[PDB]
Parts: sequence; structure tokens; C-alpha cells
Amino acid sequence: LDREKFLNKELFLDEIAREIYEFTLSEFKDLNSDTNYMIITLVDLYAMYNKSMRIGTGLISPMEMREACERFEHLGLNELKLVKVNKRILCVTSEKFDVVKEKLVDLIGDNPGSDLLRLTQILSSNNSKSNWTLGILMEVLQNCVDEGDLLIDKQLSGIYYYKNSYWPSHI
Amino acid sequence: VNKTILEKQSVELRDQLMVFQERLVEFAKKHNSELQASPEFRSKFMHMCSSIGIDPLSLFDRDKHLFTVNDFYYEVCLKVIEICRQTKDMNGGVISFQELEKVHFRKLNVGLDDLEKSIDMLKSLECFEIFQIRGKKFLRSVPNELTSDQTKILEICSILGYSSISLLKANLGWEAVRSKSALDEMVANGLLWIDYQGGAEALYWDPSWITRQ
Amino acid sequence: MSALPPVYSFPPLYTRQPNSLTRRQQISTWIDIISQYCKTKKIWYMSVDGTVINSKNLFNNEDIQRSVSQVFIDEIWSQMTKEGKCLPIDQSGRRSSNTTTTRYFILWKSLDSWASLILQWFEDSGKLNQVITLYELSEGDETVNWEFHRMPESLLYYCLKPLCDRNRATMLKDENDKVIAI
Amino acid sequence: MSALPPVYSFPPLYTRQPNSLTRRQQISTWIDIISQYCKTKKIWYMSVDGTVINSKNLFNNEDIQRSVSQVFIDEIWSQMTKEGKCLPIDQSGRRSSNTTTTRYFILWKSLDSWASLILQWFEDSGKLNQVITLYELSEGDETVNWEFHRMPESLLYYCLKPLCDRNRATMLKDENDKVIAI
Repeated sequence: LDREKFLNKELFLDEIAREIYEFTLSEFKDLNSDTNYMIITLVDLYAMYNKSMRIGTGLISPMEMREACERFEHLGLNELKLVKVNKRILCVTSEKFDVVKEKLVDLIGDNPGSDLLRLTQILSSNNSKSNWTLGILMEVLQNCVDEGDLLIDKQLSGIYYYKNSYWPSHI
Repeated sequence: VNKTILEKQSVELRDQLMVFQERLVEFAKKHNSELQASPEFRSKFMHMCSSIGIDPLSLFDRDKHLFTVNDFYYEVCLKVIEICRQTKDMNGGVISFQELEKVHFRKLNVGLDDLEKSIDMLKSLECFEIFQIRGKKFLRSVPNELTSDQTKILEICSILGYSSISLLKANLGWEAVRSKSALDEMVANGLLWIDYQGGAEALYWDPSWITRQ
Repeated sequence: MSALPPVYSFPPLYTRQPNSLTRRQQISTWIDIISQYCKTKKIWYMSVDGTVINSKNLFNNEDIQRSVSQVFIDEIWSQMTKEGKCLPIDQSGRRSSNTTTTRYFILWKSLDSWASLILQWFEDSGKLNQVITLYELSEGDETVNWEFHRMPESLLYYCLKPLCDRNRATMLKDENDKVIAI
Repeated sequence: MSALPPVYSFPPLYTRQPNSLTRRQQISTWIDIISQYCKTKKIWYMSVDGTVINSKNLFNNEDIQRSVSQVFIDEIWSQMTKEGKCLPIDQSGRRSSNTTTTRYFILWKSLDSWASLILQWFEDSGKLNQVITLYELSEGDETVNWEFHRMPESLLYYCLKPLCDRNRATMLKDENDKVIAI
């Protein structure tokens, strides 16, 4: 199919991008709802994209994974965007951050006191297709913690999260 | 118009370098096509391109022969990712390069210099930070760096592996409370392992000890 | 019992919240229950352990769960010192951040509002020119529809110091231990 | 490769770890050492004390520092059971949490898989017609780099039992016996 047959570096990427955009979209959309999303930390994406698609087809430099995804908007692959959200979060999503932030928050507003080990299971199960990989979970969590969107309870036992309901911080 | 002096070297030196890149890729494609399998020979050859000022990774581009060598460097980058996910419980998000070298990779012929590069590649995904301790490098998979307090603790855990409330009071000259308050912080966050059997105090251990011997 | 607000069964109240803005909020709310506990109960002072006797600790006495740190409490104390309503103490109301500021003390009214209501004893009864002391007004015969009974030895002293820079109603001392006339 | 998994000489391994996450790993580590010690050496069973003769103890062979609270060691075994490769014995392989579950057992292979391996003695050697006993494949003559030599009384039994899904190879029973044919 496509390894080192491509001479034009650019055209390669242009097509690599097309491949991923289709990979990810494959990895979720049920088309029974448009309430379904995907956030992936880029690193976690590169983990699987490569592992699954490109093993034996030719492998990818992260430098090229980053450059690839950076140009969806240009090739008119509009359902999925790549963005840096604070200093640290670098990820690809189907929706606004804020909109996905709020989603998680309110789920805790239903499942309060819960900690990651449980929040893992409950939210993202194996065959329950909500598409929260682990990596992006912690990254978002930590986020809403800073902006004051989510409240905490540290014990040795581990960290425990709650929803901000007595306190301020307007959208 | 000043022709004679300056360009006598420019013209001459320019061709020296460019035409050498070809000589370079030759030794690599011809002889060190067994480079794909030698962690030392890499670090040798790559320390030249660095000196000239060449991305060695770029020399590999045109050839079938040399496009395995990249494919190794990525293979690795793909393992480092994986490592960091499996350990995230053990070490709480941070691993010594020590661990990476000797433990997880000694199994697949990979050397510290190789790794180091891989990690400089993954700077691309804006992912892990690095940080040094008493001078040794570490690799931070989690989403926030360690307070000034936290770092010092580790510095103290470099020698023995653990750190008492007393131990803090004694070496760095820390308080009683400031220490334990900021020391229990650490176990919430999975970084340190507690050990109660230790005596009057509990001691707080650093998963890294294990690795270095 | 107002003293037990719902906000206090809430575990995050007992964990120094990281967010700058959301903390000021957290801080302001500890202040409000400390305020209410001491108003709705007889208590006057509270140690920096956060204990009291009328023996409970407000912060840890949360035994139905788990409790909270003292590296934080200072941060809470300091905000209630600045624009809040407390003064540190060892015995005397004076302060040195070590010896003389172990235990803490709190007010519902201010000292200029608390000095202004014991002046509404002697305006409303006409017992001005007479001389009484701390021992007399605090316990025994001055416990009425006025709650300043059991104002300890050192608050009486410092509570009624707005009246040296106000009208200057005289007060008296045996080698720095007090008693007042108006 | 060893019974000296480096991680193992590490003190706080033996303390019950409070971070709910750290534990996940703590326990799964322990399990990994165990299995691969009975695998590293010829060993087969281990008592709930943590005892093992080939005499010394895992949760306290590292007594040369410290050792494990049995309270916990029990928490562990039950994960090792839950999905793992351990099973509760006394004499006969069965289990009642008191009498019949004092000693414990573990494999590195599965039951299904270890059963799959004398399917290989007798499928690649074509010894399917024979009748042999437990006493005969375990010591004396069937010691080849096939390691099942020394698989005990009640386990050889248990691990041949899976040969039956709907089809199998046969086994014999009496007041007097316990033996197998293919």
C-alpha cells in the first residue's frame, strides 16, 4: 500500500492525515446519537493509530503525527480538530473543550465522591462506548480543578472528587 | 566589491560539507547497515552529524536501507509510551531513565543515548517533562510537576530510598509538620510508597530505589 | 443548633482547595461557622489546635468522617485576623507569633460595637459613675438579656479600649490588671 | 530470571498500601512474584501462612528486613483466586473456607493449558491407548524436560479433570484408586 513509495513529503502527510481522521472517526461514531464524543490526548492516539493501522504498512514519527493532525482543517476534515487547551493539554476532539468539560463535571454531579479507579470503570467501561481513554481523563480532571470547576478531597487512600456546588467561578 | 577573501572559504567549505553528506550516508548504508542492531555504533555516528550540524535522522530518509533505523527509533518511542502507562500505578507518574534503560529495554537492545533521542522526539506530542535529581534524569508522565518541596524529598530519597519526618528535620532542616503535611501529599499522589513497619515513624519510600543497584 | 451547617458534612471543606478564587470562598465559609458556633454556643476562645472547651475540636471533631491540616488553618486564621474578627492570645491579649499567640479569640459584634453595647447598659440604667471590675460584670450579677457575661479576663480589657481613644471614660489597673469606672 | 525479582527486596511492598491505585499494583506485583517462584523452582503448593518447603516463607523469607500482615495476605490470595491461578486445598483439592482450604496452590500455566500439555506427551508420542497412574507419570520414569513430573496427588487429579468438556480421555475410580487412560 504505502510506505516509502511517496517521494513528496507533503503529499504523504496529506494522506497520512486522511488515514487518521478516518481511523479515529472509526473508533467511535455509533450514528444512533450525535451526543457521542471523542477526546484523545494526542499521545494516546499515536499509541493506537500506529499500533493498529501502520504496523507493517510503515511506522510514523511523532513529529509527523503532530504535523499530520495539524492540518485536518485544511483538508476539510471538519468533524475532528486538534488543539492545545491550556499550557499542557494537547489533544484531538470532536467537540469544544468547554462542552466536554461540562459533561464530565455533571456526571460527577451524579456520581459524587468518586475517585479515578471507580470513575474509570463507571464512566468508560470496556463495551459501554463512551470514549474516554485514561490519559485524557486525568488531564481534564486536573484542569477543572484549577479553574475551580471541580472540588476535591485528598486522603492517603487516594484523591476523591466532587462537583463545585457551594462555590463561584462563572463559566 | 570584496570577492577574494571571504568566499575563498565559503565556496570551498560549502562543497566540502554538502558532498560529505553523501560520503556519510554511504558508510551508513553500506557498512553500518548492521547499525540497525548496535546501540553503540549509533551514538558514535550520530555524534558526528551533531558536530557538523545535521539531523542524522534526515540522512536516513532516501534509503530503504536506512529507513529501518528510523523505524527503530519510533518503535522505541512507541514503547516508552507504553512503559509509562504500566508504571503509572507503581511510581505514580514518574520513572527514572535508569528504569527505562536497564529494566524495560535491556530486553530489546536499546541504549541510553537512543532513548534520550526518542524522548526528544516525543517532545513533539507535548507530553512528558523531564527532570533531574541529584543529577539523574527522570520522566514525568503526569500532568503537573512536583513542588519545590516534593523535589527535595526525592533528593533525600536518593541515598536510602526513604524519608522520615525526622530524617527531613535532620538533613535538609525541615519542620516536623511542614514535612509530614507535604509528605502525605506525596502518597495520595502515588509517588511514594509508605512503609509502617519501619519503627516509631513511618518511612516514605521511592519506587526508584529498587531500580538502581 | 445553627452551629452545624450542612456545609460541614462536606469532605472538601476539610481539604485546602487549590484554586485561588474558590479558596477565598472556602476560607470565608470556615469563618462563618466558627463565627456561628461561638455565637450559638457559649464558647469564647479557641486554640490553634482548633480545640475548645465550653471539650471539642471544630476541624477534627469531624469523627463521622476524617479531619484537617494545621498548615492550612494558619492560612484561615490569618484572613480572619486581617479583615475577619479574631485576635491571638497566650494569656494577655498581646501577641508574639510564638510564646504569646497559641490560643485564638473571636468576636460576633466588633470591639467598637461590643464596647458600644456595654455602654448601652449604663446609658439605659444610669449606673455610670459607680466603679465595677471585670470580675463583677462577667459573672454573678450582670448576666441579663446582655450576653457579655463570661467575657474572660483579657477581652474585657482589650474590648473596652475603644473608649480610651473615644470619650476617654477612665479605667484603672493594679500593675496592668484592670477595673473600670465611667 | 529468578526468585529475586528486585522489586521484592523493597520494604514497603510488605506494608498495606493506602493509595487505592498503588494497591492495584501492589497486589498484582505480589501475585507475579509468587507464581514465578513456584515456576522458577520446582515448587507446587504454598500454605496460607505463606509457607513453602521444596523450608522458608515468601511473605517472610524477606524477614531479613520485614514481613506481611496475614490480614492482608488473605486479601491477596482472594484476588489470586478471583481470576488468578491459585486454588484452595487441604488434602483433597476441594474447598470449604475452614477445614478444606488451609494450604493453597498455584500454576504458571492454566488448567486448560496444562491439561493441553500431556495431550502433547500422548498426541506427539501416540500413547493414547495406554493406562497409567498418577504415581507413574510424576516420579521415576516420566521426568523429561516436561516439568509436570512431581505434580502432586490432588492436583494431577484436578488438572486432568478439564480433559472433559463434552469429549475427553478417561479416568478410573474406586474406594482404592485414582488413575488415567486416553
